Amino acid sequence: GSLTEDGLSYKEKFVVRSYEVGSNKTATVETIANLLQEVGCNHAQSVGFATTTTMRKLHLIWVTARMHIEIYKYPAWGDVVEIETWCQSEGRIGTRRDWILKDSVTGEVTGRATSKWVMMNQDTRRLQKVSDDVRDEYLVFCPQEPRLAFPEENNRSLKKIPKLEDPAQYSMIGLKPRRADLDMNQHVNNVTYIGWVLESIPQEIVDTHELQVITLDYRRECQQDDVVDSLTTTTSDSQFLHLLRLSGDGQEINRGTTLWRKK
Amino acid sequence: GSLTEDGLSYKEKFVVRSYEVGSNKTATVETIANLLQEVGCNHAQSVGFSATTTTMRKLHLIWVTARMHIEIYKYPAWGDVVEIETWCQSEGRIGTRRDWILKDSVTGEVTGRATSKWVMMNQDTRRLQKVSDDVRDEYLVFCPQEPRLAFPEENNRSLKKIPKLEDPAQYSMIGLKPRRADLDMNQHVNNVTYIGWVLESIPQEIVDTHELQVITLDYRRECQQDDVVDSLTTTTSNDSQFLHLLRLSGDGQEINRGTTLWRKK
Ligand SMILES: O=C(Nc1ccccc1)Nc1cccnc1
Ligand SMILES: O=C(Nc1ccccc1)Nc1cccnc1
Repeated sequence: GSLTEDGLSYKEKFVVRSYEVGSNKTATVETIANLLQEVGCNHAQSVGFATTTTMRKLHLIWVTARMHIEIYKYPAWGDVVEIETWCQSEGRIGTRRDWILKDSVTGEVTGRATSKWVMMNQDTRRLQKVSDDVRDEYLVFCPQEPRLAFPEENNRSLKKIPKLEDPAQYSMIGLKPRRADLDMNQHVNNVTYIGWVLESIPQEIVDTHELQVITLDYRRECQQDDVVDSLTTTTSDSQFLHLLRLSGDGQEINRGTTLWRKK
Repeated sequence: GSLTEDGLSYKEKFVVRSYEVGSNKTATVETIANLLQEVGCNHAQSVGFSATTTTMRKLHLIWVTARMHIEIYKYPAWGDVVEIETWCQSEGRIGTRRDWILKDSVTGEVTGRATSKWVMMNQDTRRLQKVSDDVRDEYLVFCPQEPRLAFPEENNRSLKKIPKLEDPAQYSMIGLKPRRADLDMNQHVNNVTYIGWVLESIPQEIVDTHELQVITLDYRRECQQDDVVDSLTTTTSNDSQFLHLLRLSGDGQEINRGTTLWRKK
């Protein structure tokens, strides 16, 4: 990987692996999400970072509040996928990380993603506004003019998500993370939540349709010893409403929507 | 990746990813196992497989793992480049063996090694069988003729019998189920997922104070995507050794058995 000529974005090529593909011999949305997370970490490494000289002195961390991914063509096993990522301040609210996925051979855009990040004290777990020091050190690595992966005014990534009303049409109960689901800080990987949302989608849908759009809100983090229940109801192409909650008290951890197109 | 000058082995370099590392900022044994499986697939692709031969496809025969043995000396850190070399070898009518050598791309030193035993099986009836002459000749043109062993030692750890864990287990992890990310392109549970399930019942205090050095895993039965697994562990022993057992949550049907050797950090 490498930063572009202007230093305001980062590019990396990936060869799709045999264990990264699904039943259609193409990469899964979780493999795609892992790659967006990989190019995001390599972009932060190349510019001297989530950890900053001001966030580290205050014990502040960036936490995902929302993820939106739109895939037009999933790369096949052995294909090369080029990803371009960049950051942007959004005033005091937080930061946004956007991605463009391209087919390395044709140059065609095959996907796009956007994510919203909020500040939080790592010890207290309390949300915060972005102060003037972290904002100043971020604007040196970000384009000053707005650069949006989803430019459309009032697009799908900015739409509110309702709460699934019981009873759910479909469900997957007793979902638990294992060590491969944790990251280097022993926290559940944000990609694992995507897979848990999708566990309650019927296999008949997965076999006849392809995932086109997914929007995921992150409300609470699941601890390594927590148990999750994934719920799904058809709202309609096929559209679904999703809800992740703790198996016991019913505490909400995530909510989302998925759009699927017939193969 | 590319086949070596002689065409009897395959080499591929891998940059270790941020999501592939554990609490020690180094690659997990499951990430390592996924990479051995990746270079194994790219070796089969480069020599003309789809990893079945023409005779195997005509008879509905597939290769199934019977045993996996991995020994790691140094786990590659996040961002490091790891070079892996793999090769196959016939073992008469018993089956085939795939061996690997892991090296640090910068220094050239060997940081790990692995060996695996594969048996022939009819994909439809699930019945195991001996390797026929025609199959043996088809892959011998891609294998070294002189023996080349990743674990050369006459009495080595990869050829030792594994006993069955006697109840009650010292530690346990119950209700382990595969999700879609645990299945492969044929909708079968990925053989690496079994390694993670074995390790789920190892205490977290062992994982935090020790490092996994050796793991031997026998594969007895395949877990279906709708099956539920129970992982069991008992300490058999500075180093720590464990006995492992994977079985179906209900009837107790055995799917895997193994051993792990851990050394103090
Ligand atoms: O992109 C990230 N997470 C993610 C991506 C896709 C889906 C779910 C989660 N993480 C990240 C970390 C450090 C810097 N930039 C990004
Ligand atoms: O070696 C393989 N699997 C594996 C590796 C390490 C641990 C567990 C499983 N797969 C494979 C498939 C086709 C050709 N060569 C190798």
